[PDB]
Amino acid sequence: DLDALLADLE
Amino acid sequence: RHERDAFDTLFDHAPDKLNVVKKTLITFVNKHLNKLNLEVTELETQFADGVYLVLLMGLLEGYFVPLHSFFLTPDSFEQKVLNVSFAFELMQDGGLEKPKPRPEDIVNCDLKSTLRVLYNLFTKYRNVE
Repeated sequence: DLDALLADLE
Repeated sequence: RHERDAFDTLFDHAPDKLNVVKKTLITFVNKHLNKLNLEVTELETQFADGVYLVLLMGLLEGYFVPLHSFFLTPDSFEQKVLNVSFAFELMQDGGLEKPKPRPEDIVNCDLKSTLRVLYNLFTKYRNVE
């Protein structure tokens, strides 16, 4: 879930 | 069979974000804490006591939860693994279901496991104050 962790931490 | 999960990419592709990711979990807790107006800095060792945990439950509902009102004060490891197995107990009831790692893996000041569970929370509180 890497891409997601950052897609939300933006 | 090395079961691939979250730590996989996090450690195998982001040893740096893993660090900042813990800091984002420090923020969600800084919320339950910012209520009493305070500031957390070690999400990892924050479960190495389960103290800041029962505090979340209260600063969330908005009530006076002394640091020594829940289980006794953690003195050794087993006593810490307990304070976390306990938070896991009122949580399994209040939801959270079965955490992935183990009450130890959390108190273990380790990040890997502790992060899989903290994610679980950020998920349920991200929308709920």
